[PDB]
Amino acid sequence: RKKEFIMAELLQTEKAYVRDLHECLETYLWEMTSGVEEIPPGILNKEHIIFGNIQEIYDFHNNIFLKELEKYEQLPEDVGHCFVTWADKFQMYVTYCKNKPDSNQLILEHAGTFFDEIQQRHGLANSISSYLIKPVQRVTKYQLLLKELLTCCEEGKGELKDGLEVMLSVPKKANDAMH
Amino acid sequence: MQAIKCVVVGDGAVGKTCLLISYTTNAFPGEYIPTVFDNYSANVMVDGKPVNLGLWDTAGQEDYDRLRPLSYPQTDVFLICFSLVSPASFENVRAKWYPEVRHHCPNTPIILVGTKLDLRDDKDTIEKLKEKKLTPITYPQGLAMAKEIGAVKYLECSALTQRGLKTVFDEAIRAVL
Ligand SMILES: Cc1cc(NC(=O)Nc2cnn(CC(=O)NC3CC3)c2)no1
Repeated sequence: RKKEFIMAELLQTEKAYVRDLHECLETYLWEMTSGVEEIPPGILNKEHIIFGNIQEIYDFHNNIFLKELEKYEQLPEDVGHCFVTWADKFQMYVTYCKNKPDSNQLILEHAGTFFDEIQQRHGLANSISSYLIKPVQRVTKYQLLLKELLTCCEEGKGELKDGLEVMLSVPKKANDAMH
Repeated sequence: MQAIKCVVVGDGAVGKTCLLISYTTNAFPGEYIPTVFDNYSANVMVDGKPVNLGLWDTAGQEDYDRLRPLSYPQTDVFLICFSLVSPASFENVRAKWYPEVRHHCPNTPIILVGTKLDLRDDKDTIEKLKEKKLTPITYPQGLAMAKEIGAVKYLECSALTQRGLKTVFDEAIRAVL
């Protein structure tokens, strides 16, 4: 029962995370790239500083990682293996975290109400800032979920220990990469 | 209408995720305590002045000293939390939380929140603490901590019973207006 609630949350929160990044890319990013709206000289052609590699993180989750987590739905005790298989893809969270400070100042110093206007226009409860923290939040949440499964899975749970190792190793490497 | 960013900081032992879920759903989640609370906004009226309240969790980032501050900029108010039945969590207000919150957001209102009020009068909890030569954190300890960190308020609450919980968030808003 507990291993089933945790797996269900893992999957449901993975879907919301893909939906959230998608929302971010097709509103806040799409306005900057469109050429449908007037763009503060301050941020112009600096979408790569603002959004960092979030495109590639979305692609990972949306192309691969949600499809693979789904396959482990009836195999919660094994799901640590999903993280092992895809450990390299998670290295993009290191790039993303390094860049986030630069992203945030740029938006303060140079974007005025550009994104606030798009937020109002599109009807979004989440600010561009609320969206841009999510990759940081998500990469530090996987280790919580894996620990929860470790509290309620048998000695058949080195198909968790090595998952958790990976998902402790990524956020520390991302942490240790900050200036 | 006024937007308010509220970040919730403190040890794993506070039950940050559970606090925010029990606040936003008007219920202790009981069966299963979810590990994920996603960034949240909701219109509330405070002193008859409607406000858009934003709540961000930080659960999972307790070991990443350089990742946590990524949420800090442009925060209107911090809840700095400890569990009333974790002396360690209480000391970490002084040792860990207040320093990094001051370092990055010097002029931002802090509410000091003691969580798990329902466990301060619980025999098993009390006894478990006595075995480590400890007691729960009492009211004057929180007041004295609040003063020391420049907290605008010290408040005690239970996610379980909902006691003091709504007041915590009312006061977070009041500390900004
Ligand atoms: C915030 C806030 C208040 C609150 N109160 C809360 O969680 N109370 C509660 C009731 N029964 N348990 C299980 C438990 O921990 N039992 C003892 C360790 C053996 C916990 N939680 O978050």
